[PDB]
Amino acid sequence: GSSGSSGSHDSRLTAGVPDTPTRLVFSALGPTSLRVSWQEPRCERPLQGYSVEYQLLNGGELHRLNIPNPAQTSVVVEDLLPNHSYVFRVRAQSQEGWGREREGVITIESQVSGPSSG
Repeated sequence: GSSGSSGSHDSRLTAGVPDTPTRLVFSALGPTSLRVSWQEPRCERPLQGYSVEYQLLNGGELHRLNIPNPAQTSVVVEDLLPNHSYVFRVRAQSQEGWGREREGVITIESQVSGPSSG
């Protein structure tokens, strides 16, 4: 219909940003090793990379991991503490900016051989 509007100049706002990614996948290669994998979220613009921030659930040191590859949807986290929870918050970045991030905490469990058939 008719044209013409009035108001702030909010149009270039971050819209092509990557939507919150899906749950994460932990491998736990070991007591001091792990592997977080996410799912390429929706984004009108091509992603430039990813960010995997992890830190003691309770509250300790926060380590930010940058991904120079927008295709690599998986990273191996090592140098962790045994029997300690870590909040792994994965985030995505696109030509626009940083979108949402998925929360995923893991509990290092050593000396566990699953169930026992009998």
